[PDB]
Amino acid sequence: KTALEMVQAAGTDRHCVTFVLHEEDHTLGNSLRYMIMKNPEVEFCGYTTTHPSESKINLRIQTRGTLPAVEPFQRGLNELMNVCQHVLDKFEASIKDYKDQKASRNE
Amino acid sequence: ASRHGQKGILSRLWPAEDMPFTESGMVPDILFNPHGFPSRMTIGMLIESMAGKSAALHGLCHD
Amino acid sequence: MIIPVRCFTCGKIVGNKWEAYLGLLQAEYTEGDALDALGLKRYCCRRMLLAHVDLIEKLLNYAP
Amino acid sequence: AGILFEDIFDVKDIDPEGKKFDRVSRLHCESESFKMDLILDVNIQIYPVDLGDKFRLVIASTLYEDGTLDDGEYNPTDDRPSRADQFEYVMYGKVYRIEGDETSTEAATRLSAYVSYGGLLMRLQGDANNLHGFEVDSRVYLLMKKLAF
Amino acid sequence: LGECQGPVVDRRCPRCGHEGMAYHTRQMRSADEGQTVFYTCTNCKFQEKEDS
Ligand SMILES: [Zn+2]
Ligand SMILES: [Zn+2]
Repeated sequence: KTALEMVQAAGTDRHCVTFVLHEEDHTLGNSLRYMIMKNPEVEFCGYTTTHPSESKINLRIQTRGTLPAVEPFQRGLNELMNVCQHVLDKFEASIKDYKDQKASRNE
Repeated sequence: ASRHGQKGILSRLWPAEDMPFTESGMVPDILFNPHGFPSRMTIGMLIESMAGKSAALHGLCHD
Repeated sequence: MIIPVRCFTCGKIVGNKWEAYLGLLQAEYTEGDALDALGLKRYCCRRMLLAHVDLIEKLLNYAP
Repeated sequence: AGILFEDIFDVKDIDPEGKKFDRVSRLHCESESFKMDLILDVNIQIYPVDLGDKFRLVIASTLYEDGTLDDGEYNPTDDRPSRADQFEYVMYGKVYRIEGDETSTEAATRLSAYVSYGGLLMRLQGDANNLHGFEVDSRVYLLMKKLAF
Repeated sequence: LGECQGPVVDRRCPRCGHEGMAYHTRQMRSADEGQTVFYTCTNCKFQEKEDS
């Protein structure tokens, strides 16, 4: 019933793990790939969809300098939430400053 | 098929958000391979494409 | 047969623009101005209403 | 210093064979302090070179100027102040052929050096006394910087 | 009573390496696909075919 699997490199290596994100596509995995690549503790972050008939993405996160790849994945999720909350705030504050000039101009 | 004798078989129904949208806002409707042309030499599908695009943009029907 | 409710390419409701397009062509507009003045700006939306053979006024003649 | 080569060149002709790849210009040159020619491909969007432009050239084995260490792995997150990047245009690729006009002798006085910088090639022909450290499949750097006089 | 085998095209021959071969087209598949081009060299008279 869960919707994230983690597939290690050799059962012991925790730097490379390929996250299998169930019920996603290039909507999330292209913007996660954008955030995790902004982390200088990542040698390699890329994604692929497994097969278009399927509904999951593979996400290879490959960390240099002794970190597990759960930390760039969590940081790239929170660091995308903190993009979208701010985009939501500056969008709900420019719709409001447009309705407050459509109305309060000549009416 | 088309009207220039160029059969296709329907291979994959591609979801709409994945289609290459244009600069006008439009997605396409059928994607056609550029490797169906050079052995078949249907120039008439090129002129029909320009012609039908320019007829749908003007309200004309082209001869 | 009858006008589609949505344009095929992008999902714009063009299915309400068939009577108010016959009404513009009966009132002497050109088809290059009866489609812009209905708000069909993309050439996939114009295509649905310019090249439409409304083949149900010919098919209801065979009625009980 | 791991400097395998260092000289001052002067562009005399740009793409004489006429092949004209996009974003890449071929730069035939001659030298000043040695007696050598040079046939280099650049990237012309980023670092533009026109004919008549002198520029210093350095081929080194390591970029760390504090000792020859030859790491190999590219780390963007680490920057050391002992890089040899006081130059402007820096490439990286390996030497794939060296050839010369030997006649039953070793290392004749006109030796070449063919370096392939990921696809952009190079021919540094000259005396064998100036091309010692070029072994085949040695991964060397290119370092150039435009002079103005 | 009593063609220079066609027009030339600059294609290198497989055997002798001459720069120009003479060609002849012919539509040997069905109408669904293709043409077929028969090349024929000038010097060594070698004949190969392609399916487009
Ligand atoms: Zn449309
Ligand atoms: Zn021949």
